[PDB]
Amino acid sequence: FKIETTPESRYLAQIGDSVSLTCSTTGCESPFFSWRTQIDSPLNGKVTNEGTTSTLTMNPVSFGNEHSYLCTATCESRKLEKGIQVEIYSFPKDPEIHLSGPLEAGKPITVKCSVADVYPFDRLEIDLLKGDHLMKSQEFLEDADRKSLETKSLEVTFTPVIEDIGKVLVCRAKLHIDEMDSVPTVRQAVKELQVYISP
Repeated sequence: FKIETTPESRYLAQIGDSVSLTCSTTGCESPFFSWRTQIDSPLNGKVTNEGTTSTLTMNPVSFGNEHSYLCTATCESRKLEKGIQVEIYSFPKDPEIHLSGPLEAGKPITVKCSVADVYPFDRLEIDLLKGDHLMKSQEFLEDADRKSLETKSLEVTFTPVIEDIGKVLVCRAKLHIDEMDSVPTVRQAVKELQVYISP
């Protein structure tokens, strides 16, 4: 009688997505499965028991799924248990680059880069680069008062020059959560620079 879960011990789950946790056994003819969180609150998920497996589906993942979920498998009078820690975040869209007007050599241009629906925002770092050089970087260490999706942004004003033609402006958003590589730390927007001369 052995208990097995997928994932092994942790799932980085994105708010709004449809995610499933599975608990299984080998060596048991008719196991019964039971799920609970460490604080015995609702699961905010649907449990389906079939054969030698139990699936806990969270659809959609919400803030109510940030728990250590525990599966208990009962085989006759024996019980084995294994826990899966569910960690949540939101990073659904690439950054958006807003420009105050066309780039004109010698005239100021204001660039605004925003990333929508982020969580946890206190872990976001926004980089603005021109070519391969960083113009401005913004962190948001101001600790979150609660749990919600937030839109954050970085703004910079610079004066374009003729040699900026062909350079690419890149707005890079990095979310610092322990990585479960399949879920990226980075998202970026690129815009090739067309510079206009003024007659």
